[PDB]
Amino acid sequence: RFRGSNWKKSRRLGISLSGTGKELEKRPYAPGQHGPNQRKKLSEYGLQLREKQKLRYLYGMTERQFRNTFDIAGKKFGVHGENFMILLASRLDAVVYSLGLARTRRQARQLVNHGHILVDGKRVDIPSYSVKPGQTISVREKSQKLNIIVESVEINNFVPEYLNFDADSLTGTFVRLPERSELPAEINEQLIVEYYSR
Amino acid sequence: NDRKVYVGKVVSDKMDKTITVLVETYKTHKLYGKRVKYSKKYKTHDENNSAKLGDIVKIQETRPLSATKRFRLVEIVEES
Amino acid sequence: AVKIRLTRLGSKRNPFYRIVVADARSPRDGRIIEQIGTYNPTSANAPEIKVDEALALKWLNDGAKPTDTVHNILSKEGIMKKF
Amino acid sequence: PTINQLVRKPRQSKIKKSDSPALNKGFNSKKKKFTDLNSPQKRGVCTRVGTMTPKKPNSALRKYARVRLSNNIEINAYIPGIGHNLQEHSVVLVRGGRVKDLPGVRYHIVRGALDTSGVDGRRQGRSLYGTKKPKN
Amino acid sequence: EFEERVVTINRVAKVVKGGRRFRFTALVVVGDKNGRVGFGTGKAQEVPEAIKKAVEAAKKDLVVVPRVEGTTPHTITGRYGSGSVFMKPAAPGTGVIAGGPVRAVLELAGITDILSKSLGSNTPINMVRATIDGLQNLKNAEDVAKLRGKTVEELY
Amino acid sequence: MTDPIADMLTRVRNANMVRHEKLELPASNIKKEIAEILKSEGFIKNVEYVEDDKQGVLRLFLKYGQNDERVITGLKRISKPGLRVYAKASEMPKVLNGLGIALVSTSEGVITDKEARKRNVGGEIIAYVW
RNA sequence: CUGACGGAGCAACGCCGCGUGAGUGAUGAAGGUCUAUCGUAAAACUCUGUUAUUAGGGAGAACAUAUGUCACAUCUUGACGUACCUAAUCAGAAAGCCACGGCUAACUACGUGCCAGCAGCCGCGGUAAUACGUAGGUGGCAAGCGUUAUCCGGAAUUAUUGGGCGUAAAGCGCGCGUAGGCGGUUUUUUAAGUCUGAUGUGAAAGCCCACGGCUCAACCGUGGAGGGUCAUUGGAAACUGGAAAACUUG
RNA sequence: ACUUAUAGAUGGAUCCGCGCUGCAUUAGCUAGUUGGUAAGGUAACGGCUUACCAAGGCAACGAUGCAUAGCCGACCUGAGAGG
Repeated sequence: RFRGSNWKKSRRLGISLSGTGKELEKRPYAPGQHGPNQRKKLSEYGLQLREKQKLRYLYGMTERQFRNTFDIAGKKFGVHGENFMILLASRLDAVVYSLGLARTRRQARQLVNHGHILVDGKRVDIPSYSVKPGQTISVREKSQKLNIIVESVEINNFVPEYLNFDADSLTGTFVRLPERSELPAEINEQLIVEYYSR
Repeated sequence: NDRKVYVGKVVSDKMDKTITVLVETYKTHKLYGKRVKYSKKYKTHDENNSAKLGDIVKIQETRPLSATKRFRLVEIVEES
Repeated sequence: AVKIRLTRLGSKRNPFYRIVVADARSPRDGRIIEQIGTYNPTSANAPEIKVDEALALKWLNDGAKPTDTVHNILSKEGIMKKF
Repeated sequence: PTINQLVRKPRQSKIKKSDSPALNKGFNSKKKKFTDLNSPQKRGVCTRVGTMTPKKPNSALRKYARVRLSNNIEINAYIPGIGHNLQEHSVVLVRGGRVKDLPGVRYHIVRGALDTSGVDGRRQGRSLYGTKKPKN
Repeated sequence: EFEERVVTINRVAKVVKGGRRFRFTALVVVGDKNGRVGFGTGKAQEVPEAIKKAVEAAKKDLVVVPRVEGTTPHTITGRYGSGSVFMKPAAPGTGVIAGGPVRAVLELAGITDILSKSLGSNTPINMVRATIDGLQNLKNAEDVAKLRGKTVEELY
Repeated sequence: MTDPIADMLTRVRNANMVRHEKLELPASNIKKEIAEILKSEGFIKNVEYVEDDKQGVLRLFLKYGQNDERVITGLKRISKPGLRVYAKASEMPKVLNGLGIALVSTSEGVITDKEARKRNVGGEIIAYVW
């Protein structure tokens, strides 16, 4: 999840990119050790490492654990660049991450601590799953939902396609893996999964 | 599963049928690909007949019935 | 001398096995020429008993008999007692 | 670039020799002849301390180590860092190869490595010339 | 507009009867994202507007990629001295592979979809030439058959 | 003179370097095949056959097109006595993604690079003429 | 009888199953490189069982002359036989990260006046080490920090695909010149071979693929890809191939 | 529940083949080099010891010497040849 402290990360990443943020109670320009000075210029590797500044805080898309489905379906369909950005957010921790039941970024992964256990499957109090065609994070085994997860049944509506909250479970999992639109705005494709293969 | 018609030519011979026939084939190496032709020697035998000074023949792979020699066949082309 | 054998690559989570005709003086693992398939004696994985022992049941008059407590699998069948 | 004489007569590769030839080796006494090992880990037991003065490119002052490896031959080292281990006669973990700017020496010391710990004047390094239990 | 990315920024001086005079050697890439890029010999001692100094005189020498649909119809490993590049067709979403400022004459052409590598050289004074010749040996889908003398559909 | 066509092959491109044609060349029974099956595509001014015995004489007369530019931009043989490379008629390669042509002898008469792909016939497939 | 095969201190050796803080929070202080920075630092409130007080813990599975007459069987299978352990659940912290600028991805400086000294090819302190001694961390991270050295595509520094000739690091003392690599034109007698192929279609666990058992990962499986001229030698003479000559001016 | 005319079989294999690396600071070739000819015998032909005689058998092509001396489903791995 966090691994430190975050909210200075307005000028580190872009933002967590799927909320409102904790950006500007102050001067949010200077990223580090530049307060009386100019901006940060451009490169590709400065660009690339900016990309992954907005990958490893955006989600818990930790290195040496996430590129893997990119190379795994590098035998499956399409130049895997946008496949990746829809291969890092096509999980039940993402079909339920935009579902709006969290208030910490960790609470779409911790939607199931004692929240959504058995999505047609076995009780799994985890962040992630294997979100195949029609794969949810659905109702609890001996419970249904909690007062830290069901306290946000539709805390923000219009949550994306394949997150069509049929509530009191607080998740929606309409069809399949998700079309990567309804996710970070200023992100690219050949600067998500065409920076990694080298 | 039968026995081939191995063939060849002759080079020399010694007392009372120390006979032979030449062996060769078309093939190449696995590395630098040239059609260089190649050979190795054999061991057939007769009473004294299949021998030097022209014995273009056939040979066999059977029971030798022999010392370390191996062949019983002579199926010819011609003589000199 | 002939006995039953099995294959090994990577899984279980339910007592599994296989059908083959290996040597007598050897362990459970053995080499198989005419692969007939495998066997699932876990009473849960019914979709894994695709054994087509066509050369393993031909030892009836060649040299074979239920041994090593393996007659239970042959108990359901009855392609023996031809003599 | 003609292939007839290429199976008649072949070619070579490049010509290179690997790094630290008198290293990655453990000298026999029972059978008297060395082992070609490329071992990960090894020891160092000391014969002198050693120091030569004439340094142009740096043009400051710092010494090194003269530590002998097995059974009668010259083996030489250097201590790259700001830490002076005014010591000898140790039993260590070798570091293999040479650091920049010392010819002929290819043998070194890991931080800690069973003999001492290191130059304890370091606390920010947390990973250089002796640095254990350092608040991150 | 040309995405006016600095190519290369090089120093020479001329030794004189006094204190030698420096300069900064540069140009700019002039990229329509359609296949051509030219250059301006902005021979001067200024770094940032040598970019502009090439936007001035670039259009004297730009040559066409005879584009095929996001691709090139035939395969090339040419060079006009040393710097060479390999180019092929490819599926229109492929992943993009390139070297230097020929990320500005492969990523700025009517292809984008290649397996393109720079065979051998990959320098600020060879990538251009390498790709320049790669593109000078091309042809459209209806014109080989005429210097040939037929219609093109007479090859398959 | 052991290959009766050898240099003569690229003499197309090493004669039409600046689009030129003053080069008369000698014959074969495949110098009744080298220059006779690309006139199938309007490539030569005239080679109808060799009209002599002893593998004689022939005007090369290399047609040049409407863009003025090298009808034969470049050309190599990759099939010469001393370089015998024999492949099948299936993966006969892609001659510049099919931009070029081949004219060559086969194991069932005489074909082109328009036949190997749709007849499975051929032996020492030769060159890439463009 | 196992000492064949088994029952395991487990080495954080493999890497994973995931667990050690939460709803967090107005910018929030007594401020640690800088002199607003990581400070949405903090507190003190609450949330998950999953570590921990107990508990019953029986996951698999079918064994056997006389039982009556090689298909085969009962009055005959719990050391680890207690796992899935939801379980109320307090708050039972996830060591510490490197260089610390720019490339290998890094942030600034007092110490430092060349005294110690920085340094993966490039590369740094002599009075502002945007390197060092040390100090609050941004790029990667949380069972992980610097190092240990082996071939891989990368190394196109093998050249089977991907090798220079005057010149890097490279051409004949040449009259001479065995073996043979190569070795005129056209028809060629060949009917071997390539064209490629009827066939044999003889198995594979898995193959150019995918999938199903499994708390997903340790541990098993359908095999349509015929098992790679394997059990038959081929028809195309366009030819390296049992090889008859003719052409001549070379 | 004994011993035999007989069997399907077990490791193998009597053996055939391509499997079967390097050292040119090792070519005038081993006397058995060429192969026929033995009383013999191993479930097994036969210079395998012996049975009889002539070597140029070789021949500048690796005779021969000769240095690590397992192979083969495995693993990192190439685009592919496979290496």
